[PDB]
Amino acid sequence: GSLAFLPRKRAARHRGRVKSFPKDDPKKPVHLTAAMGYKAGMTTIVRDLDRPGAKAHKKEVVEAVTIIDCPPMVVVGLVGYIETPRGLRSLTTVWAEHLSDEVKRRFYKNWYKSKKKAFTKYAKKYAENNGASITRELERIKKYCTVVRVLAHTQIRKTPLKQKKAHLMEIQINGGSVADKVEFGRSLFEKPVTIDTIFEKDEMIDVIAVTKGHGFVGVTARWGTKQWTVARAGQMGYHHRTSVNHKIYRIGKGDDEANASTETDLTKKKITPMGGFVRYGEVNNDYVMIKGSVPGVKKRIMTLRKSLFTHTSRKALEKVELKWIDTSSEFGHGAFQTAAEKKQFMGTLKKDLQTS
Amino acid sequence: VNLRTQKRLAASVLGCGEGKVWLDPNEVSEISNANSRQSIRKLVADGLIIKKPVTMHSRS
Amino acid sequence: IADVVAREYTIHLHKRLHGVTFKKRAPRAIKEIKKFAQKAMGTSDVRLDPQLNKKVWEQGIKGVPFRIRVRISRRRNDEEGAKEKLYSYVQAVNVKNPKGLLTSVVEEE
RNA sequence: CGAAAGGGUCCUGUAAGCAGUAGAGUAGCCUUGUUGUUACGAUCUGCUGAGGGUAAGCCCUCCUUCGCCUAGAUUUC
RNA sequence: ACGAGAUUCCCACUGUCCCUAUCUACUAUCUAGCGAAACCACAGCCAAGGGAACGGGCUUGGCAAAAUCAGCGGGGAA
RNA sequence: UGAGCCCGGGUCGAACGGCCUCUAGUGCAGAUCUUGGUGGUAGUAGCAAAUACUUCAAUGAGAACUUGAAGGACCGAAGUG
RNA sequence: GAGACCGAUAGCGCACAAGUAGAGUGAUCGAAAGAUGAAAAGCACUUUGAAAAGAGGGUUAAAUAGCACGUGAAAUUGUUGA
Repeated sequence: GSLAFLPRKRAARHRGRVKSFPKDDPKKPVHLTAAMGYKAGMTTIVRDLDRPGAKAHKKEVVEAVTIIDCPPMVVVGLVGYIETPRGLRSLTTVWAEHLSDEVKRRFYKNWYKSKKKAFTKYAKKYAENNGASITRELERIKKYCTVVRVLAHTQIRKTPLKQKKAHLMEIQINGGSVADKVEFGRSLFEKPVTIDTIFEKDEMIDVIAVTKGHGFVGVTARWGTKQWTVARAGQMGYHHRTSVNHKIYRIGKGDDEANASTETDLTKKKITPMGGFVRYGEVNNDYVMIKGSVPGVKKRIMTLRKSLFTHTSRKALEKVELKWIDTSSEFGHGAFQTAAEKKQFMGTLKKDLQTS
Repeated sequence: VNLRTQKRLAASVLGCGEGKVWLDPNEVSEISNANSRQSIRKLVADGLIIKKPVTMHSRS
Repeated sequence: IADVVAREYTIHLHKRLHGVTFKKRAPRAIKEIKKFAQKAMGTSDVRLDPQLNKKVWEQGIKGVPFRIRVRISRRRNDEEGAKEKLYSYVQAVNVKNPKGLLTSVVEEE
């Protein structure tokens, strides 16, 4: 096996941390870096390839893509860091007024029995002429910090998940003066940020998630067998992984009602498979169609971040043209893309006449 | 209550095995008092103890 | 609302017996029925009719039916210094098919 | 939130029963039958892509029905 | 010609293998009750040095944080 | 100096000591010592096969392995008679 | 009748229902095991417990002597204190 992933222990957290944001210079415009989504499943697409020099040039190729449900994130805070001889240090963070119930659920282990008063005194700071305190923290970030990050949380009431406790993370603000990005973060308070604004089509991203667990496994399946360097039994899976160079093929809007339609096939259909995504449900929000496979089980929190370096391949900066998107059922050997297509093929049934 | 000895004496009185005699579940207290073969014969007449017939078996 | 109430439910034992070893399906079905009444009626004291044991064991140790239609009746346990004031008694009902039936309340009148 | 139910999606492959002289074949009635009749009759066909199963680690629920709820115990600057 | 005799060759088959994957039952696991034995100077981290190719206690370095659960077989003359 | 000697406090209930001679079955860490008792290991290893058990009631302080009834299995006259 | 003997792992194997219990086909082999209190005065009665027992109350000079009974060391163990 590989000694670069040697401490094969369970991840300390279920969310997964970025661990590196792309290097910042003030010349680029102000932008965000990362976002969160929920893994929905996989589907098959047909792509009109435009790869000069390849055997499949000017031909149709069938590829596997993964769907990540991406409801808009709400910006509810701002954090500032300073450079020290001991690394980066958090100087102060400025929260927004009027936090939602979901983001407060993250702060509690027993939300149902609690007297929900998180940030109750902090809200009075805004509205009781202690706005000097809020501005003093904002000015402190401007004149002392070198990196400013945004606290954004998901909206899982839109996600078909039984979990009600949202997910917080810090997203770095890159490309600008420290003063410019602080005004950027304050203006984003209490506001939803959509995925098509953070990323876009035919760009290559990195995804961070915790892998599927397998429990106690022996040497045959853990280390791949035909001291610290000797294969042993232990935990396999549930490991933090950072996969890079995954191309976004499509960003769906959710309100389009024709998300899975292309310029080639004129079928008004959404991305959700016939009968729903197996073990997940229906994607009713913005979604990111990522090529290939991505670490994590279905309905697992998914961390999307930008590439740390400018790309060196023609796989990037190449246009992606879609011909057809599969929507047939994943619960079996499906053969119908729409409910209408099934009824047209089989005619009318005994129950159809009895009801009518 | 324990009715093991009533089961044995009923088998001898009725002339069959232990598995073919039936003691009334609703009259366990009366049967428990019955500890003599004369008394069990009274319970047999009263219907509280019954000999079950042979098991049916279709030859055809 | 009342402490004494009788209702009829359908129990999907196929859901609760999936994957179980064959030589344990009938005993497991009896335990699942008790758990069903212990949670539907909130009583730890659940008594099953002997003919309910008949219906579960109709088809051998591994032939428990997929759907069983029972009646659970919460009664009062008077006794003398009983640990639980209420008890639930479960019976099998006679229906043409144990499918398509909703939860219903029976009336003593 | 839970249990049912309805719908969808999948799996199998056309349920029990009834009916059609379609039906090979097995037998009675009277007298010859050139088209005589009466019964049984494996099988075939129709009702019937029906019937059965469907989350247990599939999906949805507009009042689809029924029920549960602000606990009780310990510890903590 | 004969032989549960041996060998070679030919046809056929095979998870033997390329290269593994899946499934079932009893264990392994946790609980209630019951409940031993082997063995035991005292202990138990590593490296270099400790003339008698001998170290476990010395030297002088690396170090070094309570209490635990599961896996293993590395160490304990002619 | 030491082997040891003396006193105080607690427990206990019936005999004992100092001096000087006599006498010996007279002084223990070892003997894979003898007898007796007690530890760590340890609430650990482990508590096997004979397909298979389930429901209500009774007894009883206490019921998986005690009884009655009912169900599901078995020996199958070379038997689990 | 005595002893510069032994004093319950000693003295005979046996201070006791000891050549007994027990082992072996048999010839034979062969143990362990003494002590309440001067006197049973061996705890009436009440209460909790299914019971075994516990707690009050009592006998006694003493229960720090309750028949697992004179005195009651160490190994080993519990609680409390540091």
